[PDB]
Amino acid sequence: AFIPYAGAQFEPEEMLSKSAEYYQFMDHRRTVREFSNRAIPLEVIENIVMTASTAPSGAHKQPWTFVVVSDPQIKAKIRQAAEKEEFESDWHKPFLEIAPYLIVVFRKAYDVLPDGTQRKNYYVQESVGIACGFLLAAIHQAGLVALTHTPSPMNFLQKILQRPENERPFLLVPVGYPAEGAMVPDLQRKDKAAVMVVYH
Amino acid sequence: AFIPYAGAQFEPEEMLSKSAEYYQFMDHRRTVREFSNRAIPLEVIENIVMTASTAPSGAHKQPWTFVVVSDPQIKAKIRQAAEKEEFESDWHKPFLEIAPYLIVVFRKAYDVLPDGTQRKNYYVQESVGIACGFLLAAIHQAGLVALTHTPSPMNFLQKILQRPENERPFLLVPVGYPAEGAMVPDLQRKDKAAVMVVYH
Ligand SMILES: Cc1cc2nc3c(=O)[nH]c(=O)nc-3n(C[C@H](O)[C@H](O)[C@H](O)COP(=O)(O)O)c2cc1C
Ligand SMILES: Cc1cc2nc3c(=O)[nH]c(=O)nc-3n(C[C@H](O)[C@H](O)[C@H](O)COP(=O)(O)O)c2cc1C
Ligand SMILES: Oc1ccccc1I
Ligand SMILES: Oc1ccccc1I
Repeated sequence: AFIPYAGAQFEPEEMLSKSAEYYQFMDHRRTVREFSNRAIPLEVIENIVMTASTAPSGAHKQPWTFVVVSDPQIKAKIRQAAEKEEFESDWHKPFLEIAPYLIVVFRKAYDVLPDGTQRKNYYVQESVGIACGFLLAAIHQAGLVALTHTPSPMNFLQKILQRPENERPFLLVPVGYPAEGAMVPDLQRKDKAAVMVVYH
Repeated sequence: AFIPYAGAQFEPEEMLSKSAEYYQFMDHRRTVREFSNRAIPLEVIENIVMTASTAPSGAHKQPWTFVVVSDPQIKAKIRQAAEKEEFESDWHKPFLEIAPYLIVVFRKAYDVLPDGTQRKNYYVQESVGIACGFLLAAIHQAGLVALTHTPSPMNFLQKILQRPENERPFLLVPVGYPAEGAMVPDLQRKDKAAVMVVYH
């Protein structure tokens, strides 16, 4: 069954101002590595996660699980293992505990029917990446900051968060208010000519 | 060098209302497959693409190229090849020509220094996926619709858009106004319990 698209549309003059304003808003987003431990309602994080989940996906499978962690002992154990692994191979990661939430994104390679059998999901890495994009935009929209982080150590995260075999950690995202006078590196984003090619 | 983070922050009551409102906005987004050929200023698409490019990336490499195509003969040739390939293995794809723009996202596996040598990029599939997420959010923000589409035929796209070896097509995104009375399938997104797990 099909239903008519319910979408607001605008004149070109309004799309110009909205697209320009949104670009400027998003350009202020920076990865932050120093957090305040100021409390945030769980309802804010739920809104953000379910926004990420509105992302398109291959064959509408939504092949993702978002694990939200605010429990301080699980955060401490994840920090310990993260630090240990990065040492062996800065490796100081207090943000894994100071941030009030960790969002751990898992990808689902297949689904398991209630009858044991498996069904492949489609374009999973792309789909889940897109959803992480929506996650980060929603975080920014809410007035929070985040640290996009490698999902490591991968096996430890899978075990302590008790996720099944059809899933694997994809990204790790501390979220919170920034620390007062948090600093970021003075980076410059690529200009239009270095990222964009236009045919006519 | 480092510089202080310049970010607006809000009280919990305001983050609640903003995160809730943004969720509702984003939940209206739907993949649309029937476009109007109403004209859109190139400046809108540029704003959208450069918004996508504000995405975080592994080691700040921004390992992506956005190819914007409005040229009707290139669009016709891409349509022809897309349709041909999907036939052999609906396969009617008029959107590839009716949409005023196609954005073709390429991922960069490595960079090529001006001196011939190569340097690996890091977490490319994740980084580019995130950027595609920002792309789609910016499209929605502007009041447009899009069709997130497999990058196929992969080789044809690489050739007709003349991209170098360190790059590969990642996603194909028609963008425009929706057709009047465009229809979407009557799908339901997963509920919180099917996508989200909370520890304390
Ligand atoms: C897939 C991915 C993985 C990342 N992993 C880490 C990480 O492990 N540690 C870290 O400090 N930053 C990590 N980052 C953040 C980048 O270093 C950061 O995005 C980049 O320096 C650009 O800064 P910006 O996001 O403020 O523009 C990651 C980013 C992405 C997209
Ligand atoms: C990685 C990816 C690839 C997709 N490829 C196609 C495609 O090739 N053809 C198509 O008609 N839709 C494609 N889609 C769109 C999905 O079918 C659509 O997102 C899904 O049915 C959910 O609909 P919604 O985005 O309106 O929520 C793709 C989506 C993603 C994320
Ligand atoms: O999501 C999709 C819809 C139609 C054909 C392929 C995919 I993946
Ligand atoms: O982007 C990064 C920053 C620090 C360490 C690894 C990555 I990938």
